[PDB]
Amino acid sequence: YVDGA
Amino acid sequence: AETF
Amino acid sequence: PQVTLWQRPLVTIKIGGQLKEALLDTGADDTVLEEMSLPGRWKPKMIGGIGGFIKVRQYDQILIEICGHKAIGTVLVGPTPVNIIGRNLLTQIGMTLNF
Amino acid sequence: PQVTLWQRPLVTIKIGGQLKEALLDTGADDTVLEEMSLPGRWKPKMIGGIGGFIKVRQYDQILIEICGHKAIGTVLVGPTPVNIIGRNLLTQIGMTLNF
Repeated sequence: YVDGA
Repeated sequence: AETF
Repeated sequence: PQVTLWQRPLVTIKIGGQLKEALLDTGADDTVLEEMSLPGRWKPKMIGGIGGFIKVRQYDQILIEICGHKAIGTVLVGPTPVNIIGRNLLTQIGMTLNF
Repeated sequence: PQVTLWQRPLVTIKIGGQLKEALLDTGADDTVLEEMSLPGRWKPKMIGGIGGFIKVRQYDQILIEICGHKAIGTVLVGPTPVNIIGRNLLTQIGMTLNF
């Protein structure tokens, strides 16, 4: 899980 | 384990 | 059946009698859900990722339906930003990654 | 080629003239690599994960070969525990999930 935020 |  | 990755691979899951949305995550060894009510006993555990680590509750033999397919497995519950379905359950619904 | 998930979906990548192994991660919006030498300029950024946030360098128009399939896109470089290939690149090589 990688969240571009 | 690992949640990458 | 099949899903492309132009958008986040979100699916609907039913677990502990509740409906939730979760991300299919081939990069996750394990399944981890945001805080929720899940019957039964559990055992402490810690998992890692980008940013650090979080403490979670480990529930075994938990029934979950993923986009219609049933699976029984371990489910972690704790302070994750989003519900993640990991490989431990992905293999049960015959989720394959093809390219 | 089809790929099951009974094991971590690791693939070989070539980037910046170097060979590395990376995890195909459908739960990742973005591609993030461990510290490495890459040409060109970059711009600071912070990405989130299950354990919190990490600071990273953002590079655009970076060429990468994933299992023989070429792709160009943004690549982040920073303190990630492992090299992750995210959807921004997964769509370029036609990856899909099947269940």
